[PDB]
Amino acid sequence: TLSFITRWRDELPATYTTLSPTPLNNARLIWHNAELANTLGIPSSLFKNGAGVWGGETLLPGMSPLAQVYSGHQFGVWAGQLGDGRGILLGEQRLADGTTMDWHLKGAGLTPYSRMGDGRAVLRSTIRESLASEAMHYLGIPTTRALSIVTSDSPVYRETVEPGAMLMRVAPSHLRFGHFEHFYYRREPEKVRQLADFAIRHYWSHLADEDKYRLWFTDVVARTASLIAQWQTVGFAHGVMNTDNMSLLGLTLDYGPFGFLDDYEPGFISNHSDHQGRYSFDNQPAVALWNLQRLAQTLSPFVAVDALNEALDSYQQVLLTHYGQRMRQKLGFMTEQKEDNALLNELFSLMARERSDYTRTFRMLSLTEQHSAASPLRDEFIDRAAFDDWFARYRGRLQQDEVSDSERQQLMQSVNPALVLRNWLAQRAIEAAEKGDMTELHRLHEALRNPFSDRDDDYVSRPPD
Ligand SMILES: [Mg+2]
Repeated sequence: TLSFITRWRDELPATYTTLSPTPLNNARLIWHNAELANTLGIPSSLFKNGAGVWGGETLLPGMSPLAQVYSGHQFGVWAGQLGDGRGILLGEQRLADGTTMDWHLKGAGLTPYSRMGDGRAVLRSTIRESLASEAMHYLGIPTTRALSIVTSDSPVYRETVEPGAMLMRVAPSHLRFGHFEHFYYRREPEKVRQLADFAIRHYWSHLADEDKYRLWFTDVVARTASLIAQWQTVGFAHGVMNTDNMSLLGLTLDYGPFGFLDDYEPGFISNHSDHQGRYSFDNQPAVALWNLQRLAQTLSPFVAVDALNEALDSYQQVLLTHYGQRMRQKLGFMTEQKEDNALLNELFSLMARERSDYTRTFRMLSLTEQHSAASPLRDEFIDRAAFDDWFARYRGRLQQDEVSDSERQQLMQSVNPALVLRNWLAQRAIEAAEKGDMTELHRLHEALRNPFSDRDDDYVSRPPD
């Protein structure tokens, strides 16, 4: 029932190494994405009889596993050759609708690109990635998806000793900006052009059959700008916005030291190793443009310097358009005024002063009735005078929309999540998981499928501090 093709292997030779996964000791499934497997046509047969393909212990017919090579700038510095060091592309699944999905197995063992590591993933990494990628998907933000998590008795040495794990990642492509950078700086511009032709052929098929490259790169800019805009509106900090972590398709790619904002803190740094705050939450719009600028440099051998700078200059416009329009929904501004950003900056500066909870503030603000000063937010601000002064002037704008309380409260409640993957919720699932209890991991996953539905439990509370 499952059909795999070898498109990367046969159409981009010398961009990978063929190899097989190396299993772990007594690997067992601890979670799988039943909804996603149904989307992909995977029989529940495959999730029973042992770890199977999800443990790197079997290959399905058509799979030809390989580890891709790439490079990239890490923290603004050319890090040289990187590549698939902790994962293996098992193959590319062809779906009945004609589309293709990568099956990338994190922690499948050593590769030529494993660098100083061991090629292994640990249980906490796999669970945090599965929780965050799924949370992002149900928030509507493009992302890789998690299909399965396998744990084992193989110990891996990091800060502690951790159980080796493996996660099956699904995405339409794992093309990164660093794929292009890798062959540019090796002075192989024809392999840069082959990557572009490959990417347009299979993922921008409507173009490329006369200015195909300008149109394509312009859309890559738009899709990255649109992605960063969505990160900002929900309060997601990636943590490692290196050029090898930037998806060419515009997906949230690689989940490591990420963090959804608990306290509103514009300069929040989620990566403990990000000493200079390069990937701080407020720096993400600027860092993405810099990453797009690295990518355009690799395309210069075959796309005019004129068109590249034009597509690069559209980044600010596409970002602010997407950001402004979504922030307007989060604020309930059913119409548009030149004004609306000043109210938002007011609210943002008060929140940063009080360290208010980002998600809860916007969720409570969605209970707003334009003609009443009453609000559950009055108890959440120490400076109640400041909030009351912002609220009636803010409600002053709402009354200019000429729209029902019922109509505005419905729109806001469909864009302001009641629920985000907070760090402590993941840690609680992790701790239970490490002791053999997966009921918390399954429960949190279930909640993150309905993030716009209000709850009575601690999944919507502020962290315990
Ligand atoms: Mg990475």
